[PDB]
Amino acid sequence: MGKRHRNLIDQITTWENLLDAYRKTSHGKRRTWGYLEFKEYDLANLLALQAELKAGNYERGPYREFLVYEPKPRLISALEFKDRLVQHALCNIVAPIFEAGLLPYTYACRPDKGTHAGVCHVQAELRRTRATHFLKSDFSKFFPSIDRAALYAMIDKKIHCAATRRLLRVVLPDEGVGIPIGSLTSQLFANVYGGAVDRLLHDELKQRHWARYMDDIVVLGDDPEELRAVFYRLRDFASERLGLKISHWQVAPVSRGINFLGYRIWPTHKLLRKSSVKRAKRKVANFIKHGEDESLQRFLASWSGHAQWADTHNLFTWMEEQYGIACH
Amino acid sequence: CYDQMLIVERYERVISYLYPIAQSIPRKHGVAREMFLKCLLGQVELFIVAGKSNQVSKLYAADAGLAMLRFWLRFLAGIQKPHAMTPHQVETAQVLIAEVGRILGSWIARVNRK
Amino acid sequence: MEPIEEATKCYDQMLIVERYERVISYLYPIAQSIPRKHGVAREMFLKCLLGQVELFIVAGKSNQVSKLYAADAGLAMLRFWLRFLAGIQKPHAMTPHQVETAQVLIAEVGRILGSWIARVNR
Amino acid sequence: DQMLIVERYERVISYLYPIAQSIPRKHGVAREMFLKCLLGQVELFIVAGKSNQVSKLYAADAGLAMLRFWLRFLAGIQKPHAMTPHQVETAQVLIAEVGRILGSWIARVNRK
Amino acid sequence: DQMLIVERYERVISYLYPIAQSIPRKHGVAREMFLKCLLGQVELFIVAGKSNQVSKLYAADAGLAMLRFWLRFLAGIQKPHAMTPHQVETAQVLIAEVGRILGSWIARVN
Amino acid sequence: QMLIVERYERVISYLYPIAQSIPRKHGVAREMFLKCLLGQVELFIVAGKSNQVSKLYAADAGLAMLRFWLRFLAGIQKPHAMTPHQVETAQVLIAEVGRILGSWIARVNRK
RNA sequence: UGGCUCUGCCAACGCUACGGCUUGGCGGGCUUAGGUGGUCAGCCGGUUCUGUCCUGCUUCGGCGAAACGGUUCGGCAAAACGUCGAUUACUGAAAAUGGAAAGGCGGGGCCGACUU
RNA sequence: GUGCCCAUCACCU
RNA sequence: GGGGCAGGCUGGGA
Repeated sequence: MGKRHRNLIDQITTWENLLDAYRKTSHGKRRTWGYLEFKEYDLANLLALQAELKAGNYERGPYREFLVYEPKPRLISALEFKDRLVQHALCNIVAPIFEAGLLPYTYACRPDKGTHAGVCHVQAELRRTRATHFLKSDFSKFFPSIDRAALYAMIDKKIHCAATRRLLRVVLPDEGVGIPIGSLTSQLFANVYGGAVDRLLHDELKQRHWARYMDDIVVLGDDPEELRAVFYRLRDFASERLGLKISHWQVAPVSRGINFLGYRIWPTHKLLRKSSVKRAKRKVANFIKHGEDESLQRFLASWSGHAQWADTHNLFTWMEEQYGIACH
Repeated sequence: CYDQMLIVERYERVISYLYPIAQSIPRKHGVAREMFLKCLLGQVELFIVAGKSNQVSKLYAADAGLAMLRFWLRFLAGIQKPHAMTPHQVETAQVLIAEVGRILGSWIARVNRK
Repeated sequence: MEPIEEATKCYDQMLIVERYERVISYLYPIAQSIPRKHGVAREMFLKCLLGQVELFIVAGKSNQVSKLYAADAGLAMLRFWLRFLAGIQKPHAMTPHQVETAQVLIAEVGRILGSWIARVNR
Repeated sequence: DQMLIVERYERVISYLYPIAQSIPRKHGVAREMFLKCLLGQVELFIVAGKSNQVSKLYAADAGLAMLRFWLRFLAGIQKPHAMTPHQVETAQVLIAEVGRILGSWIARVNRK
Repeated sequence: DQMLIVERYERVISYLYPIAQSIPRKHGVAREMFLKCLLGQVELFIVAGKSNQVSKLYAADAGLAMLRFWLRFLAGIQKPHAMTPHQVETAQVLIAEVGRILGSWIARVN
Repeated sequence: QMLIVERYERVISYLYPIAQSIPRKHGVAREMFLKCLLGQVELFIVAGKSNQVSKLYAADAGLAMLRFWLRFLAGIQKPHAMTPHQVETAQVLIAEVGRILGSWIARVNRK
C-alpha cells in the first residue's frame, strides 16, 4: 500500500461489497420495518442502489430525528435501511483506509479493539511504566462539535477518489459543525477526527502511554505537571484546530481510579461504573416485578461477561440478598 | 381489463424465466419445486380472477401470490442440498416480479380510486 | 432508491414470515433427511412447513381475521408434525434436541401470530 | 346447458389431451399441471351444473382462462414448444365454443 | 342414508379400482385423477351423511358426475387403451345404482 | 378436548406403519389414506380452535372416512391387505377417538 | 426424496379393444454466516451513617496524599505496517479517478525467553 | 439509531 | 476534623 486511493467507488459499488453491506446492514435488524420492506426485493433493491451509487445519483434519505434519553438525552437521528446500507457500503472500503492509520492506542469502533481492549491497555500501561499520575479528558459534545470541515481535510487526505469523496459528502455534507450521532459513517469519522488528538499526543507532545476511546482520552504519566501541560497543549489544539471544547478533565494520581469505559481502573484492580451497576440492578429489579425470570438468566449470563473482568460481587451479593435467586 | 392483460403479459416474463429454473430444481427438492411451480403458474389464475372481478381483495390476493413467489426465490436460493435458484436468478426474478408488482400496484390504486 | 414497495405492507406478515423462514430453515433440512420410506409423510410435512408461508402471506394481504386463524391452525398442525416426526416416525426423523429447537422457533412465530391476531381482533 | 358445456369441453380435452401427452418428460410437471387444469375443468363445469350458483360459474370461467394461459405457456414458455401455433388456434376456438356456452350460462343465471 | 350409498359405492370401487389401476402409466395423470375421483367420492358421501347441507349431497352428485366423465374419457382415451367399453357399461350401471340412491336421498331431504 | 388429538396420535401411531407399507402398487390409495390419517389432526385442530359443531362434524366425517379406508385397505388383496386383526384393533383406536368426538359434539350441541 | 408419460427380459393379483396394459421382481439408462441479549462512546444529583485510607511539602500560590489476564518479561525496530514527506517531486498542456522516493516520527512490527 | 467488544442460542465444517 | 477511594441509601433525567 502507498497513499492515494483514487478509485474507490468501483469497490464501493461492487456487487460482492453491496451484498456485504446488505448483510452488515441487516445483521441484528431482521425484525425491523426497514429490513422487512427491503428484504422483499432485496437483490433487486441492491441493484437500484448500486446503479444509484455507481451513477452518482445517490441522495441520502432524511434522518428521522428522535431523542433517546437513556443515560442522558442524545438527539439520535436514525436512517432508512437503504441509507444505512450505503453507509455500510462506504465503511467497507473507506473505513479500513482510515482505521489503518489510527495509532494503536485508539480503541473505538475498530476491529479487534474495543471497550475492553481499552480498559486493558490502560490497566496494563498502568502496570508497566508504573504510572504515578494520569490525565483523563473528554470532549464536550463530541459528535455535535466535529467541524465537518476540518474533518473533510482528513477524509480528503485519504480518499482522493473524486466520486467517493462525493459519496462521503452525500452521507455527511462538508458544511458546519454537527456529525449526526447515530450513523455508522459518523462513528468512523469521529474516531478519525479524535485521531487528530492522538497524533498530537503520540507524534507531537511525545506521549506514548495513552488511550483514546472516541472522545475519552487517558494519558498515564509520572509527573502531574507534564500531564497538565500535555492537556493544556491538547485542549488548545482540539479547540483552535478541531473546535472541540473539553467538558470534563482531570489530572489525578493513579489512586483516584481512571474512569475509563464503564470501569474504574486502578493499576492493580478494576471495578465497574456505579451507573452500570445501578442500571443493571434496577433493570433486573424491574424485570422481577414485571414478570420475567427466564430472560433474566440470558441477561445475567450476558452481564456476567461484562462483570467477569471487573471485581464485582458488589451486585451479585446484593441481588441474592434482595431476591435470594442463585446469581452465580 | 388493460391492466389484467398487461399484468399477465408482464407476469408471463416471470414464468418464462422462472419455469426453466423451476423445472431444473432436483427431484430431491421435489415438493418445494411442485409448490413453487404451483405458485408460479398458479399466480396467473390469481391475476385472472382479479380481472374477472373488481374486488380489490382479489388484487391483494394477487399481491400475496407475488409475495409468496418472492418467498420461493428466497427459499430456493437457501436450500443448500442439491441447490437451486442461484443468487443471480433471485436477482433477475425479483426484477421481473417487481414490474408485475408495479402494474398490480397501479391496478390496486385504480380500483381504490374508483 | 425507495426499495420496491409491495402493496398491502403488513409488518406482522413480514415479521412472521421472516421468523417462520427460520422455522423452515431449520425444519426443511431435517424434513429432507426423512428417508425414502416416510416420503408421503415428508411430502405432507413439507407441504405443511413450506405451505405455512402462504397461509401467513395471504393473511397479511387480507382484512379477514379468518385467514389469521387458518395460519394458527397450520402452526398447530406443524407442531403435530414435530410430534409425528419424533414420536410416530420409525427411524427417528427428528431428534428430541431438534424437536425442542424447532418448538422454540415455532413458538416465536406463534408469539407473533398471537399478537397479530390480537391486534386485528381489537 | 350443463351437459351441453361439458360435451363441448370434451372436444377441448379430446384435442388438448393428445397434445398434453406428447409433452416430453422434461416438462412432466408442467404436463401434470396442465392435465389437472384440462381434465379438472370438467369438475368445475359439473359442480356448477349441479349447484347452479354463479359462484362456480365464474370459477369455471377462471379455469377456462387458465386453460387459455396454458395454451400460451405450452407454446411460448415451454422452451421445447410442446404445442404449435395452429393448435393454439383450433383449441382456442374449442375453448371459445365452451366459453360461449359459459357466457350464455352466466347471463341466464344473472338474469335475476 | 350415508351407509347405503357408501356400501353401494364400495361396489363401484371394487370394480373400478382394479380397472383404474390397469390404465397405462402413459395415461398416468388421468389415472391418478380418476383414482382420486373414485376413492375420494366416498368422502363426498361420508361428509354428506355425517352432516346435512344439501350442498354436500350436490357435491356428491358432482363427484358421481365427474366419475361418469372419467369413464367416458378413459374409454377411448388414446392408443394406449385405458378402459374397455364393456367396463364403462358395467361401471355406469354400478354408478347409476349409487346415483339412484343419491337422487332419492336428495329428494328425501328436499 | 385436546385429548382427542393425543388419543388420535395413537391411531396414527398404529395406522401409519400400516399406511407406510401399502406398496407402490396401491400408491394412490396410500397417499389418500395417509392424507386422511395424518390430515385428521388438522380436522381436530381446526375443531379445537373454533368449537363450531361444523368443524366437529367434519372431524367425525374424517374418522368415518378413516373407517372406510380400513374397510377398503382390507379388501385390497395380496400380502398388502390390512389384516382383519388390524382393522378391528384400529377400529378400537378410532372408536376411542369417536367416543371423545361424540362427547365433544354433544357438549357443544347441548351448550 | 418410497422417482421416470423408461426401456430389455422374465414372471403372474389382475385387466384386456387379443395388440397389449398393469403389477412384481430382474438388469440397464434417466434421475461460515445467523438469531437473541448485553456492553460501551453515553447522566445529573442529594445525603450522612458504615467501611477503609490519606492528612505532607511549602514558594504560601498551590502541588498535594488515599493475584493475574499472555493486560508476560526482555531485546530489537532492518523489513513490512502506520504516519508525515505528498494527492509533493517527476511524467504529461493539464494529473487528468497516473505516480514515487530520500528521509522524519512511531510501534502497530519483529526476534528470542517464559508462559499462554 | 450507530459501531466495537462480549454473552448465549442455532448450525455444520 | 478534614479529605481520597469503596459500599450503601435515596431524588430527579427518565
